[PDB]
Order: sequence, then C-alpha cells, then structure tokens
Amino acid sequence: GDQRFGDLVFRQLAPNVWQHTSYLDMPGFGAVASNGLIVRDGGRVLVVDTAWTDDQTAQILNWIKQEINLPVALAVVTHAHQDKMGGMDALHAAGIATYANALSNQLAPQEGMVAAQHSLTFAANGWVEPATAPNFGPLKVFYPGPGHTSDNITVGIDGTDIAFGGCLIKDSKAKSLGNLGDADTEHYAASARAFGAAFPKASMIVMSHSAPDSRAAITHTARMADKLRLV
Ligand SMILES: [Zn+2]
Ligand SMILES: [Zn+2]
Repeated sequence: GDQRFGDLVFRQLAPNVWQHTSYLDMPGFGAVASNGLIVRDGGRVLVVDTAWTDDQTAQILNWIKQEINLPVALAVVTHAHQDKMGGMDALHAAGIATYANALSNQLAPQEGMVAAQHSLTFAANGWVEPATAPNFGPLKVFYPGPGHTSDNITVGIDGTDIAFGGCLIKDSKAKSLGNLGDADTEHYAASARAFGAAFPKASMIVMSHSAPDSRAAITHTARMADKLRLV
C-alpha cells in the first residue's frame, strides 16, 4: 500500500486518513524515516506533524493539492524536534494555522525550531483544553506525560480506529526506545500507558519511526521503558 511521490512516501490508512513519511537527508546520517498523518475532515484537510525540512513539507502540501484538492485548515505538531517541526516555515508560507503544546513552543527556539502560531494547553487529566484547540474536528489531542520528550503529545482520530503516538510509541518488535537524548526515563512507561488508556478502543497505532502496529506496540514500549528505569 505504500506510494512514492517525489522523495516522500504516502500510505492510506482509512478512507480519510493517510500516513506521510519523509527521510532525513544530511551528509553524515542514514536515511531516517519519520511518519505523520493527513486527515480529510469533510471539506478540509488537517495535518499532524511536518516533515524534516521545509522543502519536504511543501511536497506534502503538493501531494494534498493533487490527490485531495481541499484546503489545509490547520496542522498540529507533536513535539519540538526536527522530524515533527522542521517544516513549520512551509506551513506558514502556505497560510496554514499551526498548533503545538505551549511547552513545545517554549522549547522551540532552544531546539532550532520555528514556534507554532498557537499554543495548546492541557487539563490535569491530560486532555487538551478545548478553547485552545478550536475547530479540530475529529482530532482528539492528549498529553500523556513526559516520555520521549517533556512536551510530546498524541492524537486520536474520531470515527476511525487510529491513534497516533508520535515518537513516544515504538513498534512491538523495536529493539530500543530510539532517540532518548531528551527523554524522561522515570515517567516514560506511565506516559506510554496513559496514551493507551486515553484511546482504549484504537486498534491501529501509528507512530513516527515504525510502521502502523497493533496495541502490542503500546505494551512493548511501556515494558522497554520500565526496563530502562530499573537498570
Ligand atoms: Zn523526537
Ligand atoms: Zn522522532
């Protein structure tokens, strides 16, 4: 089901959801994949996560114009690292409203990222404060606690079986938790568990650095994180 468009790959996940994949192209690194989502919400399109670069993000927008041909109403980015927020300038040049956790926007200058235009804030139970996420349609945004980074957020797609863990969740056969440089090793397992409990009916778990998996991705990630905490 994958389809290559320029240097990107797109895979349809549901009648109105696609995963976008872009690859890092930097002179001393391998071709590291990062996945985000495209959601068609009736007469508009919603994007979760940029690509690694502005030019890759413009190619996502070009695929949307060709294959869907509806305006992109907003994008949500899941934490302040290059794979999720590296293409913010391309979204703003296209007139697309951008949203991120306040804490992602605070961290963005230190991380080399351009901040989103709007800041999301969260209740004590992890759910997004609705007034900060107006007109998000089927996107249900949840902050599960610190894990892969202090700011990482997750997104369920109402009307589908899909929930997106971003860089917090790894697939059920992952050998490690990946990029831990910014990670909260004490709370990571409970944050992975909180993601699972926030979207308890989701059967397709989408994540940044693995292909879509079953809910076993969630329990495997929480186990890896508990091992690491115990070491
Ligand atoms: Zn990251
Ligand atoms: Zn990542």
